[PDB]
Amino acid sequence: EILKSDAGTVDFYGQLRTELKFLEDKDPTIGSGSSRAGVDANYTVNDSLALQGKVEFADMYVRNHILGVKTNFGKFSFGKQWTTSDDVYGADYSYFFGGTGLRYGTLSDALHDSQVKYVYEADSFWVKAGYGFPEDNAKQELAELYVGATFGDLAVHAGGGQNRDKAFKVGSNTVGTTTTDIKADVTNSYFEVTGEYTIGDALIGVTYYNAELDVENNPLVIDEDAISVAGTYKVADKTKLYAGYEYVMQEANTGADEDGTLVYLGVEYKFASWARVYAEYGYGDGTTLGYTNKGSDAEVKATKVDSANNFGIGARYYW
Repeated sequence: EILKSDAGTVDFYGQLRTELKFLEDKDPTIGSGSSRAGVDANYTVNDSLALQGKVEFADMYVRNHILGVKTNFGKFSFGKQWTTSDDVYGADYSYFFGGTGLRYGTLSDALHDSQVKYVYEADSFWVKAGYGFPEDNAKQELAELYVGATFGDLAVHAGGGQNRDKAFKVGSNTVGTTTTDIKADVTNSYFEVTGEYTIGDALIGVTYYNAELDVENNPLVIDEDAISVAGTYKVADKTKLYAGYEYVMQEANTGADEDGTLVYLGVEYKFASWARVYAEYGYGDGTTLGYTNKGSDAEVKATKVDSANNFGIGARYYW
């Protein structure tokens, strides 16, 4: 982390991972993928009024590009960032496969680029919010607002946001010999409520998430209604169990009724505060319109699947 300081520290940090996923009916895959490293700064001036320059890397691309102003009340950060709703997330405690209950990232990779984010804290009660300038307009229209609080053991948060790409690629279709693509103007209209109950060794999360997508010049409705339950039991001091049950159902305005279930189950040994393994088993079934697993950053395309088993092992090295 820290390097030179006086009124402002200069973080340098990162996480070497190595992840082995074993999705159904494919080869085992490996990789340092999701590994990252970056450098953050800080510098106070008057009162409570300071900055931070966080910049991340991960084939060295750029996951964050923050140029942020701590203020006399809140904080305002401008640059490439995770969506606010990805920071807030919900009840996925999984390292590999969960996150299907959470319907903000149906379009936007959880990762808009010309974004600006307002965080204000005080108390337990926090208020986070985010806006995206669609510079070009090919970039999505994005706006998010989120509240939260905590009352002893119960840590509650609600919020939502809307998300619209002008030309969201879906996929192809072939007219025998003429491959047209399917690229439409579509809008993710999401709202969520979550609770997290912390009781000694235990944790229990439930997250309610509603979403809706629809196209400009088109008669079309899809009502994502979602739920997640999950929790962590701390079975040793170093070890930790986790599992979770996610369920989303999708009502078409044109009759069609589909859904899909995910059960994860796994474990996380924490050797030290820079080492940890984690082994995970996802069972699934049914449709998703695509999601993002925050933990592994494993950003999954819209898809329909069978009763299938998937395993995940991987370790990390922090600095």
